[PDB]
Amino acid sequence: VNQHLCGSHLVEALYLVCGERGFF
Amino acid sequence: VNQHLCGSHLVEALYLVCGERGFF
Amino acid sequence: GIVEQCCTSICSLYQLENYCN
Amino acid sequence: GIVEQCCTSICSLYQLENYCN
Repeated sequence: VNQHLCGSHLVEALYLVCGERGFF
Repeated sequence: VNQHLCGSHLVEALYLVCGERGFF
Repeated sequence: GIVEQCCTSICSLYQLENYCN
Repeated sequence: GIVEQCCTSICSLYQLENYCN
C-alpha cells in the first residue's frame, strides 16, 4: 500500500482526522 | 477537496485510522 | 458496506473505525 | 514539517492530529 500523503491526499487525510475545523 | 475514499486510497485510510492490525 | 459508505458516499473517521480489527 | 513527515516519509494518525485546529 502507498502510505505517503501528498498534496490533495494529505489535505483529505487532515480533513478526515481533524473534522471540519480542519487544521493549520 | 475530494473526500471519497476508493480502492487503494480507502485501504491507506484504514491503515492510517486503525494501525497495523488493520481491519476486516 | 464500507465501499458504499466511503467511496460512493463520504465517510467519517468514526465510520472507518467501525471496520478496524 | 507536515509534508516532510507525511509526504516524504510516512506519518501516523497521531502525527496528523498534531496539526489539527
